[PDB]
Amino acid sequence: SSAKSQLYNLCSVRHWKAPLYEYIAEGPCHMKIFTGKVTVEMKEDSRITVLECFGNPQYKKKIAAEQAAEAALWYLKNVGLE
Amino acid sequence: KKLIMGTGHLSIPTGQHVVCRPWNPEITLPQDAEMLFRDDKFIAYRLVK
Repeated sequence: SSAKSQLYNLCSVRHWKAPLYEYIAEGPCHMKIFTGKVTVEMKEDSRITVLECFGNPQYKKKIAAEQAAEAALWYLKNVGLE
Repeated sequence: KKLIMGTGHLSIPTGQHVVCRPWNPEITLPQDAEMLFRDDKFIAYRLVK
């Protein structure tokens, strides 16, 4: 199971907005590296904390977004969530 | 500093702005960065304003 989908599941199961993915793109046009950014809106007892997670730069957006999700999961596990 | 973890959890800094990147020993955090916690694979922090 992919970390991108696990983060989606976690987000609905807790009645959260679905996570949003953006991308920073660096380099000349013939070599673009992508950094994944995922935003999760953490709702805890009716108040919201915004979680912004990045991964490392990858050559494929898909791998870059996966790693962003994987960072979000890391943080959410460490604060006792699933 | 170091803190082995059993079955504890961490608090959410409720209502602020939290950021997590992969951690690399020669990373640079921005001015407003306040490290919350990290292992040796990721790091979490927040901003001042």
